[PDB]
Amino acid sequence: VRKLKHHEQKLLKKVDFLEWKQDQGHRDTQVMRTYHIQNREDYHKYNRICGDIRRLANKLSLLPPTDPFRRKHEQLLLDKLYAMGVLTTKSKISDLENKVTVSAICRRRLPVIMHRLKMAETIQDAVKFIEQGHVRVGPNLINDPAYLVTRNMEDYVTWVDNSKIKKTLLRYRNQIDDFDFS
Amino acid sequence: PIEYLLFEEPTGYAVFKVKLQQDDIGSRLKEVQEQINDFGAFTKLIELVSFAPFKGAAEALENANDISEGLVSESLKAILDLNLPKASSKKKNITLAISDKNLGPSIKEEFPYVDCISNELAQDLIRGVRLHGEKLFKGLQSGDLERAQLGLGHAYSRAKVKFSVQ
Amino acid sequence: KYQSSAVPFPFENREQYERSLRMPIGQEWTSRASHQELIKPRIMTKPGQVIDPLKAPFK
Amino acid sequence: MKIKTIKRSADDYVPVKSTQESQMPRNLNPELHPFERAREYTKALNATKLERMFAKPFVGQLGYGHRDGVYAIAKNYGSLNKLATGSADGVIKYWNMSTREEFVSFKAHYGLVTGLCVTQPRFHDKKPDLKSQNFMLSCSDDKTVKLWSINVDDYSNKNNEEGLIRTFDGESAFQGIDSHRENSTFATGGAKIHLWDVNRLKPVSDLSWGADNITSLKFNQNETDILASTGSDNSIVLYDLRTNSPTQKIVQTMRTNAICWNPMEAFNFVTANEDHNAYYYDMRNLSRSLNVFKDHVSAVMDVDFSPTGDEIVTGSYDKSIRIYKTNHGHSREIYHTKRMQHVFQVKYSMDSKYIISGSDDGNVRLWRSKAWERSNVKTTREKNKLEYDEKLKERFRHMPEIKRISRHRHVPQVIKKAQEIKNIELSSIKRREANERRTRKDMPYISERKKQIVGTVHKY
Amino acid sequence: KERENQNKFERSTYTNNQTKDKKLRAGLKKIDEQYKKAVSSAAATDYLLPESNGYLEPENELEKTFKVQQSEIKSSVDVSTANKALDLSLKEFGPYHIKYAKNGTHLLITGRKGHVASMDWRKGQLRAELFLNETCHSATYLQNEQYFAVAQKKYTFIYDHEGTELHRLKQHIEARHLDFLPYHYLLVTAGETGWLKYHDVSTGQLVSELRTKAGPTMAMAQNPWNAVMHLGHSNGTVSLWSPSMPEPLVKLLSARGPVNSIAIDRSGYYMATTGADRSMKIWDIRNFKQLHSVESLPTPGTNVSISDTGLLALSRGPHVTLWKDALKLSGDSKPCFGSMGGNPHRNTPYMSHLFAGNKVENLGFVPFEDLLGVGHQTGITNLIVPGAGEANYDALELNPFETKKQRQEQEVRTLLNKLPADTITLDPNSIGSVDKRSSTIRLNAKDLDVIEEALSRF
Amino acid sequence: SKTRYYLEQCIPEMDDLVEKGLFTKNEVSLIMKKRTDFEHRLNSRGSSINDYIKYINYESNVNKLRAKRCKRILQVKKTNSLSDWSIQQRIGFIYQRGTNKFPQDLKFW
RNA sequence: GGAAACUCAAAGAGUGCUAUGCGGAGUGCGCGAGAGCAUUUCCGGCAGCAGAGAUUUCAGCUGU
Repeated sequence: VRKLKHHEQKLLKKVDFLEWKQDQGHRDTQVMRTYHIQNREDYHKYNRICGDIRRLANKLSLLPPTDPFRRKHEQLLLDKLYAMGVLTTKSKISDLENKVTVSAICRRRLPVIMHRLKMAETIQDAVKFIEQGHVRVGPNLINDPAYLVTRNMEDYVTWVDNSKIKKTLLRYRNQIDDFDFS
Repeated sequence: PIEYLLFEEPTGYAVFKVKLQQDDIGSRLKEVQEQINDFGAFTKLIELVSFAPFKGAAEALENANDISEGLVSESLKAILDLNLPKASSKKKNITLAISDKNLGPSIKEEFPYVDCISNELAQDLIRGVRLHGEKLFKGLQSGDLERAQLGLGHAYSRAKVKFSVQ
Repeated sequence: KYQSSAVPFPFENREQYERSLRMPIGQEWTSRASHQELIKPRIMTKPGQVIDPLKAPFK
Repeated sequence: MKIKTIKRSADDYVPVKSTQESQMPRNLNPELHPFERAREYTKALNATKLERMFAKPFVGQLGYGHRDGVYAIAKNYGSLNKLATGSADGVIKYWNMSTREEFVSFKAHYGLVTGLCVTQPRFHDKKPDLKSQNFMLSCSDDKTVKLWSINVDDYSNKNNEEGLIRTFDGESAFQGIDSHRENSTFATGGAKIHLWDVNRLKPVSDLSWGADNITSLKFNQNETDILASTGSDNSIVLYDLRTNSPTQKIVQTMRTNAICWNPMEAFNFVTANEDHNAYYYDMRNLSRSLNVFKDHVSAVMDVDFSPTGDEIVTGSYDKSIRIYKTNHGHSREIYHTKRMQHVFQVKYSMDSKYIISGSDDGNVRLWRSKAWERSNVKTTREKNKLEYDEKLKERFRHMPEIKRISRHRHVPQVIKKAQEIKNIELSSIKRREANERRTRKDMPYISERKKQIVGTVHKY
Repeated sequence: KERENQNKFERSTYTNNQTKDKKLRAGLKKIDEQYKKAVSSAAATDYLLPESNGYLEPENELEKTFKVQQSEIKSSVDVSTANKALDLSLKEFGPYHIKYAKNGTHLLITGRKGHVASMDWRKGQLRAELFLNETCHSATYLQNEQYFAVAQKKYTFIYDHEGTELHRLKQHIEARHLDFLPYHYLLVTAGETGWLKYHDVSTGQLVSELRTKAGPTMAMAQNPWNAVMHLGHSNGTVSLWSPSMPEPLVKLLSARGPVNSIAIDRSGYYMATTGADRSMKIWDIRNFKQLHSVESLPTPGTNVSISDTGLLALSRGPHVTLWKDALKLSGDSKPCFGSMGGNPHRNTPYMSHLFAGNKVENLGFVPFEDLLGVGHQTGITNLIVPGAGEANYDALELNPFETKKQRQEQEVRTLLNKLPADTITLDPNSIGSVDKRSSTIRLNAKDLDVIEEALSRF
Repeated sequence: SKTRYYLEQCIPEMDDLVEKGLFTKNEVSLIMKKRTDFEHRLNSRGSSINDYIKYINYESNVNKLRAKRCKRILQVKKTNSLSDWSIQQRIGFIYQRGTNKFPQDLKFW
């Protein structure tokens, strides 16, 4: 705030107006700049889920290694997190503390998988497109960027037809067919 | 105990009173040798009290010759007996701070009521007032010091070397 | 740990101590002239001259 | 109906031109300024923290030090930046303390040098020029006293008679010197105390009580005819040279190392003796040593006053000097360094700012007295601030964390162990004394100041 | 040597209702001699303070002080203050909470829908204008214009000068009322959960997670003289609190029902409170004695605010009613609504102003001007109240002409001289005292049947 | 700021000059206002001899008005208070300050 | 997407800047004096006189 002198810096070391201790290194701010998260509190409504599944994996590891409720529910949770695509392999239950991240549950969002399969070229442009309403997953259009996809629907992420970006890329390749109205 | 000092300039002589004494034991310290580089804390030491310029440039060359040979000239005699207070018998001998031990005994002979100091402390605040220079006078002069010592330098060099005119 | 333990040495009880501490000496709560006359040390030496042992009276 | 509001008017408060300073209009209302006590308390905390982070007291040594170890030091009492210094291989020097090097040095005597002082002599055949050259003198182990010139260069009145203008010869050894600061009469402690002036090569007077040597002595600064000495009878003997006689003696428990008179009070002195405390004695009532400065762990080797007369400095046989206020009796401040050892002669420079400590490992060092202040001229805002929070620390001195901060120093762990085991054995002596006082009929209370006195000639 | 404001300038002491040591005697006589000299020469400054407070008066027997139109005083006052009486009209976002800075220099407006703007209001200067979508109950400045904390829908956020956010507080799990203890650098929050919690905003620490045990906190108010926070709950209890001890220091019972608002005089000496019982109380604080109690004002008082000259401000829903001379201890100074038959022993209010149709959600005076900023549904209005301000501000602490360099230096000076969070005390002069135990006079270790008489001896 | 020191050096003469009935506080605050402005312009930075001259002129004029209201209201030549020597002694103090700060101009000398 | 300013906000560095502390006397001392001591010793009152000085200021007397 003033780049304090030497005696003032010695007389107060623990002052920091910018970065406190309970900011945790501003990781919510850093990863929402990384993944271009529109709204506030989206990090913490992800982090609540991350803490929830490590709480549930803790309680399932606490339950004894023989009963079918524990073994069925742990393979069920592991398959559910694979089906939401949060993981990539059906790995060990140790990856439910090393590998689940708020960065991963962000990485399954719509603009970041859009940039991942090169539909846009940057995630800011992807939020531009799907806020202008150009894309759909399967039949139904997507208007909000908070829709994260499943493992199933990383294949039908395509624009709508009469989306003029679809028209401009088809006319770039001059495969612009116009009987199908786009 | 350094009460006055005499600084000899190209334009004329100056005599400064010493308000506060510099510290004598810590004179080699960083915080004391930086106050002769700060001007606003060097003027807490030294007040200008007289400044007699040389009347002519010929007298400027004459005074430069007399100081270089360590003699006392008459303008210097005038400014010293104007400014320095006459003392009593031997109690409180008044004190100049001059810049050389050869100018010492000559003005001691011209003024037996005056004592001359040229030690490290005297040369210290001498080079302080030489560094700050014309900012001490606040315009109380008729002359610019760099061009004045340019002319005085060529004059003194020429008169020392006997450079011919024809 | 803010109020002191006992009554310190030159005083004798707490009314003496609090009647000492009753007036703040900063330039906020007191004027500038009363500030600069309220605060000056008991000794006050001039910085660069020898201190003679005093020889008074009848010089 | 009359309506007026504030007329802020934006001209008295922001200046009309871009150089002159704006007002700081100011209302001294306690209603305005809310917390007096907490705010200036925290300013006192910040001041004590600031002096504990600015306490950098070591200035520097002077020269490459001596050869064997400084055993005698004498400031000159009429000039600031020079002092004489003699080390017990035999070598005595005259240090200039501005540039921190000697004027000259000499191999003075064969054995140890045991005393030296400075003199403004008066010969009856000379105007003694005490401004172009400067005279010291020294008594030593080889039964000789030597009055010595120094070609000093501080004035420039002149343009040669360097060393040993005359020698005195004694039949026994010598231990101490000081000079009557008028009429060139000085006095020596040897196997017997002799008074002589610089004009004749014989002792003008014997002065001793009986057969006991005189370990040190010191003249007065005012009432210069009176002087004190300390003999290895564990004894203080005062002499008066008007009557030319010793005049009283007290005997204490352990041996008094060194006296120093008061410059201001003129009838109070300080004895430093080998029990680990110095004793601010009166002169007119020598039965109660009216202060005892206690906090040492070994023998206190010398002491002198500040020239301002209210702050004294003891240097002791443990490797640490410390500076006392007069009216407390405990350490204001401790100076020590790893390289100083067995510090023998500590004196106070003549402007009450520096503490010269001559150790036993050879070196003689400079220290500041107020270890947090600095020695440049200060603008009056700095002077007002430093003086302000000095007064503020002084009045909030008894708060129980300002006191722990302003009391915290870092002593070497030898002194730490010795001080704490001294504390546990003093508590033990106090407890066993309390038990005897509970039982026994008359174990009368003796004061701490009256404890160390074992006797006094001339009871009244 | 008279100095009529000596009664304002004295500093009382813990007294008994003479010694023997001569040195102690002369020390004490020098101490209280210089105390009297310092008090006299400190009260010799009222010749040197620049301008007097404003005022008005009827100077007739017909017209009154309260039925004076803002149009009339805006015509009869100077152009600068008549121009400073701004009236912002902001319609689409909600009711606008108003917080000036500690000086008069800036202004923070919060709409309950989404809209917070930190702006200079004297010169028109947008500093930070942000619509954040969730609801914002109240907000305040921190130490300068440089930082302001907004109490959003749940999480309390603090913000930089240009509108960037700096901290989403993980604690302060909701908030309704913020305040800032300025010398302590403590951001204090209270709300729907029964948690008063203090935050040292310099080092970014928490300080106290104080449980209120009294439901939500309906209105909180800072005492500006000993820095205790006065919460007013649903019980009518106005309990006043310090971060050092969890139990509430002093539990006043001011009103009935919930307490709608609390406001502390800047001398720390009076507390005005309004409840939902349609009641307003004036309180002594340093003696804890209910001064006088206006019962049954004709509608629930929504907010009270007291100026820097002891000037009561009561917001009666669509009304703003200002009483002068309402904070004395007499029976005259009870604030009433009518001089019954022209009775000269009432406080008919100093001014009054009825708004159009908009509920005023908070009053708040401007510090060093004679005008109060009232915040209502459709925006903000400054009201020229001619005796509502310290004309002679003290420029050593807070300055309405403060530039950038002295702003940085004044904040870092307060940042070094921040009082610690423990010395929040019920009275501020209990730090240089001695303990209540460890008794006063010090001791210097010197003083620390005839047949039965026949059958004795056995 | 030593301007505060000068400004509250000049308070006791106006204190006695108000408590005896020749000025009122409603105008001694005005002369204190202008004296505050003059002292600030004087011991500010980049000051000038014309600022010293106008301060001397204003203080001489308020001295003459002091004598005028002294002989008008009190009907005496002086009231033997502190003020009568004070106002010209601080005029001389202004002169001393101006000669020390600006020993150049012989007009002010 | 790049560029104008007296657009503003926030930091940093450099250059400056001074940054800057009862009285005339008289009366006896302090080695021609003020650097302190101490005051009824007359005054800092009234008009006039007449010597001056730019109507209002000084120089010596009457009473006061």
